[PDB]
Amino acid sequence: VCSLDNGDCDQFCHEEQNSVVCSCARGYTLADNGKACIPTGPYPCGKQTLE
Amino acid sequence: IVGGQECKDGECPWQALLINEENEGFCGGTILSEFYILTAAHCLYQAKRFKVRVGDRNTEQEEGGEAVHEVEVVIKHNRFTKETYDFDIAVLRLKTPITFRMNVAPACLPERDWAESTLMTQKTGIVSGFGRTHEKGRQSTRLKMLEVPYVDRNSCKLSSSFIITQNMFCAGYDTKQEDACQGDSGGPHVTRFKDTYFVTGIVSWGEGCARKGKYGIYTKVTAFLKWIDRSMKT
Ligand SMILES: CN(C)Cc1nccn1-c1ccc(-c2ccc3c(C(N)=O)nn(-c4ccc5onc(N)c5c4)c3c2F)c(F)c1
Repeated sequence: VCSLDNGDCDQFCHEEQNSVVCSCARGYTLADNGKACIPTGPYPCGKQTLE
Repeated sequence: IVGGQECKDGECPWQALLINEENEGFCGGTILSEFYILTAAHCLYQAKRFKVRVGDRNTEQEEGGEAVHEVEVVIKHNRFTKETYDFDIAVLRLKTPITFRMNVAPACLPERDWAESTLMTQKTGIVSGFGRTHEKGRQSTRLKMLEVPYVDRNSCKLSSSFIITQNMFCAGYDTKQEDACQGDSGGPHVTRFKDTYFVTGIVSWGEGCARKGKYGIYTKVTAFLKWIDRSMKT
């Protein structure tokens, strides 16, 4: 499932027990929907900075 | 950086510059956290004692936002060597914490399996730095960034006069004149996925700069992800 649209994960996708499990990088929290990654701070890693 | 374009304000926030006692930049780096900077091992003995500058887009103008930080510890990989440039990776712990803000932010560290299956399979990555704009020219006062395509190891090893270990990888073009150059070394090679950039390589070397039949050689960060976590203390 990770091989199609990244298992619908915003970031890390992993196939556990024949199902998808998403995870996020430090500074992000896995969304309630188990898919999206919500930034926790104003300067989250990987995001170009705006004014 | 040869070719490509100048980085728009805030687009290369994770870019770090290694400065010598001449107060000039010789090698680049990538911000991984407030206390950490990722760079290339071969840069460490290229200025004896140096400092790290962040949030700098223009070395000409004092702009008004840069910052300086001294290295509290130098962590050179044990298997590093000048002959093959293998294990060309090192981490630097600053003495004072980088305060994130405009043009100053860390790139994301990705998980190994995922990065290999999804980031290394993307068509291209982004390289940046204050390096030479030409093979034998001068460095660029302006911070530049270039989109470089991933090249498969076989074509890579073949196009190379030197050995390509599984700790390095190719990126760039065969004849199209765009590439990283002296000065960029140690700098960031990140890959974009769903609007988030992850650290994927470290500018290492190359036979000249943007010549024909040659590509840019980079340290494969996926092969040192555990090493980095160790080096940064978990
Ligand atoms: C002699 N060695 C011990 C043999 C060896 N065994 C394993 C690796 N090497 C090895 C080979 C070549 C270089 C070398 C020499 C010159 C340059 C230059 C210049 N502008 O004159 N610019 N770059 C340069 C920098 C950064 C770059 O990023 N991407 C790029 N194409 C790119 C290009 C250079 C080099 F990388 C090196 F440093 C190490």
